[PDB]
Amino acid sequence: MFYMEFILSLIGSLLLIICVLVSVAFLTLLERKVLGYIQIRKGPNKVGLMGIPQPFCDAIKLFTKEQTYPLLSNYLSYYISPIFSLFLSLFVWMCMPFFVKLYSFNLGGLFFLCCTSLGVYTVMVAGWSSNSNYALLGGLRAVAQTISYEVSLALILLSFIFLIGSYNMIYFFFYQVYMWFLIILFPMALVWVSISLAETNRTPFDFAEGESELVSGFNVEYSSGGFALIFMAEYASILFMSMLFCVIFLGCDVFNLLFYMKLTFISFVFIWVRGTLPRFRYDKLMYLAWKCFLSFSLNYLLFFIGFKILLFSLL
Amino acid sequence: MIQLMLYSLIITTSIIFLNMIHPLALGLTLLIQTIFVCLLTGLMTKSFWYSYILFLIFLGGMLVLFIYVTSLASNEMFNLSMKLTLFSSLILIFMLILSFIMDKTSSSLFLMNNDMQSIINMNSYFMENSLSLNKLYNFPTNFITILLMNYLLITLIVIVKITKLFKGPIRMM
Amino acid sequence: EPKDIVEVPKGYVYVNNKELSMEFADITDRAASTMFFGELLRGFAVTLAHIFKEPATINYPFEKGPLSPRFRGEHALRRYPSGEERCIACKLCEAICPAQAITIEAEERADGSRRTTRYDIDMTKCIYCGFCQEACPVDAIVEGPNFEFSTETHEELLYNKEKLLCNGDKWESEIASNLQADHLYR
Amino acid sequence: LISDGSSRPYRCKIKAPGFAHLAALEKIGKQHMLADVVAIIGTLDVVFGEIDR
Amino acid sequence: QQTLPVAEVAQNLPKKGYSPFGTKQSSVAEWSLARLDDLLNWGRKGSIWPLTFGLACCAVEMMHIAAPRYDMDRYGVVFRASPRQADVIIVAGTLTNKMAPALRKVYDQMPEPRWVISMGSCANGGGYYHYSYSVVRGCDRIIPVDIYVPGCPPTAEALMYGVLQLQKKVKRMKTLQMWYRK
Amino acid sequence: PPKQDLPPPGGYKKIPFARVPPKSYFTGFTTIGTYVVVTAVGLGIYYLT
Amino acid sequence: MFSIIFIALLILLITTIVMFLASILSKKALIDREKSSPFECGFDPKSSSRLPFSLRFFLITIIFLIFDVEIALILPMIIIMKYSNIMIWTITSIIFILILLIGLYHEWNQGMLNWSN
Ligand SMILES: COC1=C(OC)C(=O)C(C/C=C(\C)CC/C=C(\C)CC/C=C(\C)CC/C=C(\C)CC/C=C(\C)CC/C=C(/C)CC/C=C(\C)CC/C=C(\C)CCC=C(C)C)=C(C)C1=O
Ligand code: SF4
Ligand code: SF4
Ligand code: SF4
Repeated sequence: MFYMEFILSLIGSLLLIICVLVSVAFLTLLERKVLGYIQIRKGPNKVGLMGIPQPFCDAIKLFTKEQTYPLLSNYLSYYISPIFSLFLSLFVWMCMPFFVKLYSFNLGGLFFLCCTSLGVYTVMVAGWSSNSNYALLGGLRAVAQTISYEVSLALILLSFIFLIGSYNMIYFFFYQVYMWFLIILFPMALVWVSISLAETNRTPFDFAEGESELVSGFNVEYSSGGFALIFMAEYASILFMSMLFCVIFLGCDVFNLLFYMKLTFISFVFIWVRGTLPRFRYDKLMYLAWKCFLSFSLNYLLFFIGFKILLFSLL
Repeated sequence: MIQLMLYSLIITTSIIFLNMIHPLALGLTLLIQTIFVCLLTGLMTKSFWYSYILFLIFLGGMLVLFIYVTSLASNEMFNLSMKLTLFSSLILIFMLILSFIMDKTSSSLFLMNNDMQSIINMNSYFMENSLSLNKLYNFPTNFITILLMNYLLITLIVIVKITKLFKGPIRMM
Repeated sequence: EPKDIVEVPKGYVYVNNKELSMEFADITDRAASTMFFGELLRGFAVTLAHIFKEPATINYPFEKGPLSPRFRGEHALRRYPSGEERCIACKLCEAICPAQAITIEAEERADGSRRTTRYDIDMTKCIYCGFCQEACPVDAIVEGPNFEFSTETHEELLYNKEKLLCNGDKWESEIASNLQADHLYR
Repeated sequence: LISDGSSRPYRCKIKAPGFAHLAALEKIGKQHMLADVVAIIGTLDVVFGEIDR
Repeated sequence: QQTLPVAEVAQNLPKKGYSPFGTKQSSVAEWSLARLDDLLNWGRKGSIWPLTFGLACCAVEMMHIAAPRYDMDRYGVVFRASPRQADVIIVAGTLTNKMAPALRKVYDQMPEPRWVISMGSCANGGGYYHYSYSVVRGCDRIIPVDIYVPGCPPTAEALMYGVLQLQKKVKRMKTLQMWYRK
Repeated sequence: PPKQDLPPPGGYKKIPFARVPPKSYFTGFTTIGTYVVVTAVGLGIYYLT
Repeated sequence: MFSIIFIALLILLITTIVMFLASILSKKALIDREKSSPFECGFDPKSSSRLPFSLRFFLITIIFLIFDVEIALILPMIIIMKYSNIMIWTITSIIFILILLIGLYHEWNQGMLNWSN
């Protein structure tokens, strides 16, 4: 009865947690193979059998390796920031729509907006806590990212929301039963991927890491334990944001198998782009968000305010 | 029940907040409390719509002041206060003890949750936030929203004029 | 096509000379790409196309190479088919070695033949230039085919004559084949 | 190259093409940020060892 | 030098087995540690992360090991920038006096267990500039070295062979099995 | 049979050096025109949903 | 909510256990005065990271605070479209988005969106 109900909710979260945690390990392998094939390389192929156990073969090393205690760092902050980076990455999954109920989440769309914003503090605190010049530049390079994508992100979500009528993610299924919103929203799909990259701090928007501009960005002063969680928390973001693209533009048939064939493909796209584009320039992004994306997104609210109004009169 | 424990934590975090000196110590204290107040407000309401909004609004303000803290008050110091840790921990457990032995039907707030409403209330069967946010965009209160718009846009003219961007960056000279 | 801002003389190519047209037919064409990510689209087609190629990786150590008979590698003191060492301690190799990596001490052997009592190469000082094998008038010293002799200690990289002679016996078959197929050029 | 009639050169000065290029990095990249300076460094086309004789 | 076994003699030898400690442990506790010691070594062996030092003209051949022809990444070797996450340092080039304090510090910042590879003659023993007034005569003067890869520059395969020697050296560590005796 | 590395009798063929651009399928009008049509049909099917 | 809080705590405990395993499973070696020194490309650092870091997007930083608080007023739109008067809802919404665009284009034309130079 009701007492039993919440037990199942625990199982689902734990089941979803271990499954996501496992997948991000295998995603990292997939990233190396695919990125190893776009480049004419072969990719990890020796370890174990045909390279499949590679990511596990790395999780051993990052945990048998010593913690680093930076001399000039506020140790408690430096030590805790990895936890909340991983926690916020996993926690945002509880809003992922299931028809076999996991959590109701009316206003689920907002819950996305709150959680994704939090992911910046963990980078921000980690960089400042490390107390290294590069780490601080990485942190403040990450914050400036939020100032850019944050506002445009909400508006673009609002456009999708107008189509469905509510902030509950479940309704995306019903409206994408005949077709896919990709057709109606092609430029937004293309724009949305672009902002999605900023969310997860990937090439061409890789500024928090800032590899080859900063030595390793805000991660420059992390090691075995802390660095691992920072890494996993990174790829959990990709996996979710890839899924959130599949529920919005690609049917949202969560109970069908193909939905998971789609989910991996969008994950491939994220790796695919990393092997194509050079990194933007730190300012060109912020100009891009405010000069083009923000103006672009507002323009279609009118287009969808008119379209919904026009459609309302007929129906 | 957790409402009382939320009462204890918001009190506890407020006591320490009075004693913070380092700006980031203030910020961390404030950020933690913004979570609880956001959580607590949705308990006594028909929906958590406003907790989402409030949380989102303040987080915008949280980032910006770090950017200025990291530029103005970058070099400052912390000091663990054994008086403070004991005092908060002492009262915190003390307060948590009461919440277990409290007549927590009496402590619950009389504000009508969505379930607290009757079954006959026909207006409670619509969308979660339809009616409440409704007259924000209907005659005559809509003009208030319009008034904000100029107020916000006119604000947007105030910052650029106060700021005088062209005369340089900001450094803690 | 648009015109060139600067007229080009003969025997010279310009990289950014053509100006930008201002006809609506072209501005829209630039606008469409700038507006639907058109330039990046073909960039994505190219990279995806490389997924469908045989990767150029070699399964080392099972497959490896290719090399050529002229390859310069580890050293080795050869010897005549009789078995007698070729080196006569002429010391041309020592004098030409740019790195001064060679040390030789020679003495009248018991049977009275000019020979070395010492021949040391400091492989951490050699540069594998190959001047030693060009200067040897009797092909005594050669740079064998081997390139896989990394050690775990610095001392093991200092070859004395016995180590060098051992290589000249382990690698004798292949060196004699490289010299035959290459001496005419040299 | 200078020769004194012996078997060895008397002095061998070597112009590094990048030497001039890096001397000008003081101004070319002035009033630019790291992403640009990193870009400039590549386009200067400096293989060190030239600059360090 | 110990020569390899002949086919007929080798035709009788038992299969080597994976672990270099064999399955001949007397007790359960020893045997479990031995197997558990393999698990560590299998981990560290698999993913060896160089630091991207690249000092001098060995550095170019340290790029072609990552090039598609040889593909260091096939072996789990992944280049990294920060010395904190880097596990191995490949000192490839001529370590001059001006650099020497910088290498020492960068090596120190690397967390244990850290292994050093010396590439080319320059980093091995000072190489072609051994007698220069401003060259450290081999990096082993400054930091401990675990593998020496000769060459000038070492061939790409030569370095690959060096890396595999480091995997085998890692494979046979006795970090746990020696704690038991300690 | 030559005794030295030399060009063949008659010489090697000409080596391509010029830049060849890839196939172009879309112009400004066709791209802008298609998008409006695709959106319009998209709205048409959206209404039925 | 109360379900989510419980799982929020349960996850936080789980992730916390992960490093508490890492802190013990990690190899332990004596810490050196140089091992814990900061990383700044192998040369000692001139400047603490806690010096005042100059800012150039300060103006945008403030504008970001504003533009969000108008996101609080557009989000409710959808929820109240079935229930509101269409003229009032239509008119007000438009003159909400035009006001935003006009504000943006005004500053864009005035050059405030550009960074300090
Ligand atoms: C040379 O030029 C070049 C450069 O210039 C320098 C480059 O920078 C680069 C840069 C390359 C990149 C940026 C590539 C992307 C790679 C990176 C950013 C980092 C490298 C690391 C990876 C790819 C590995 C990915 C994985 C991780 C880092 C760890 C993540 C955490 C994981 C996998 C753990 C997951 C958790 C789980 C519970 C999974 C299931 C269980 C386990 C792991 C348990 C393991 C074992 C046990 C518990 C033992 C139990 C035993 C018993 C009971 C007996 C290249 C390619 C280059 O060519
Ligand atoms: S190859 Fe050159 S540097 Fe090496 S020993 Fe021979 S002559 Fe000397
Ligand atoms: S040049 Fe040849 S013969 Fe002369 S000393 Fe050297 S190895 Fe011996
Ligand atoms: S050992 Fe040879 S290849 Fe390597 S850096 Fe020195 S001179 Fe260059």
